[PDB]
Amino acid sequence: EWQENKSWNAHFQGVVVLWNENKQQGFTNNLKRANQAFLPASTFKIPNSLIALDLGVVKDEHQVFKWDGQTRDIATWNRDHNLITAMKYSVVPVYQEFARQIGEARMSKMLHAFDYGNEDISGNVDSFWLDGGIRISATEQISFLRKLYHNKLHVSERSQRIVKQAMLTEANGDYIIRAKTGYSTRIEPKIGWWVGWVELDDNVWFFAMNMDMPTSDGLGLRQAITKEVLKQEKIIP
Amino acid sequence: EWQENKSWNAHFTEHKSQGVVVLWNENKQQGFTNNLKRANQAFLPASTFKIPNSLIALDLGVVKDEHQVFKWDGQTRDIATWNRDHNLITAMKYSVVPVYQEFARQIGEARMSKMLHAFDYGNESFWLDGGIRISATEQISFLRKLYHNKLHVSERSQRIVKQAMLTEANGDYIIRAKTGYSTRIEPKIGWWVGWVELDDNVWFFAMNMDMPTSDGLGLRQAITKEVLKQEKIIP
Ligand SMILES: *C(=O)N1C[C@H](NOS(=O)(=O)O)CC[C@H]1C(N)=O
Ligand SMILES: *C(=O)N1C[C@H](NOS(=O)(=O)O)CC[C@H]1C(N)=O
Repeated sequence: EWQENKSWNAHFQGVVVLWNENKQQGFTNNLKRANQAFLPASTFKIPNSLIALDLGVVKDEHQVFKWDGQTRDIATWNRDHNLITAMKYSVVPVYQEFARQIGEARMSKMLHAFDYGNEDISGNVDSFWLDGGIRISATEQISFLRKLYHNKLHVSERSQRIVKQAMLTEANGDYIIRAKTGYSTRIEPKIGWWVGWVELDDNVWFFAMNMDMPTSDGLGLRQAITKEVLKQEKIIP
Repeated sequence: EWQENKSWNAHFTEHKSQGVVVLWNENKQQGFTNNLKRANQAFLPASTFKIPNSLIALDLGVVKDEHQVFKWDGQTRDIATWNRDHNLITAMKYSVVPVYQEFARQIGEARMSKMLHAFDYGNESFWLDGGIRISATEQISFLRKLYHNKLHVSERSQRIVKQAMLTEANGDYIIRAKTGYSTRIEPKIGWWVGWVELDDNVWFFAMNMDMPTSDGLGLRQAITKEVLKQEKIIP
């Protein structure tokens, strides 16, 4: 079952989707948007990373991808990266290289096995997640993460553990968050994503949210509105 | 290259205690401590032994994974959080001795001994009232092997124990570590060992300190972070 709970509309426009792993129930503020597919954008770094590691395009979390020297918009982009940092600073050029070397045939094969969204890579092999034909909703995101969480994707366990390490966002004595932000820019309607999960001592709560993002301004709200939902729901303090 | 820094003693002095922190700059392969002698004095590992113990239990299959549930034996102990079911993640977080005691009995003395020798861990419930001793400088040497997946256990066993050691993370650093409290033999001391991952570097640390009562326990982490701040490692 799924409860719709419109009170979180207050903290917003967009949708927040929770799955209670133990109880095996869901929660959202908009059943219908929860099922509306969008461009994944940088949340594509999760399955890109999984595929790059399983195929050995990436050796491990330590391998250095060296800055090509050309200076791009985001300053954190313009240095050397490994997988941990590339993922922290959402470094597109690193992941483009990954996509090229994966190739179009292996990429779609992998996406079909992951049952990822609409499973469709039309557009450029190095930007389809931004402006090609790929589409995934919040509930499709959760569904993918659930599998990632349990090591049941059709890639090695090792590859699964490394990406979840690279997904590390926050941890304290209350909870651990593993997640990835995204910001769909090239194609309407512009939207900001956050998806991942929060680990508790004796449960795990999966989450996917997106919201309208007409401006670069509101990016902080992806975390802040999701966290406000998590408190009202007393999942975190 | 080791460098002795007496200024850190004021972080100990400030709470009327004494102790050592040892720091290791992985990129530069340089160490730093406030007390060279105590750096290399060997103490009972106490709960920091949960590190090699966890590694060994996983590599052998005594623990199958971080979700395997170790149920409470129903005997009520005085850490309240121990009186519940646990997995590897929680048992490490709440430092749950009777789960780890089960691990050790199942590992057994032969296999334990030969695994610790392969780890080059310490000297040649023993971690708490008995035999094994290790120094803060040796904890770091052991942790560095772990960090690099260089121990004689599977890569997998090393990644699960590192996941289990996760203590703190934010946009500035990740800390993976383990606290300990040696209470049975003099001198009663507290420990915190582990490391800090930055974007560009990792800093390993190992600290111990006189701990006559459980009241100063918080100082293990606090004095350590006071030292990390002084050296511009965290904000
Ligand atoms: C991913 O969506 N992108 C890469 C980069 N980081 O976005 S994030 O803050 O959500 O991680 C900039 C936005 C976007 C892009 N323009 O490619
Ligand atoms: C380990 O040193 N111990 C188990 C438990 N944890 O304390 S910790 O926070 O220092 O790790 C209580 C004290 C100690 C013990 N007596 O075994």
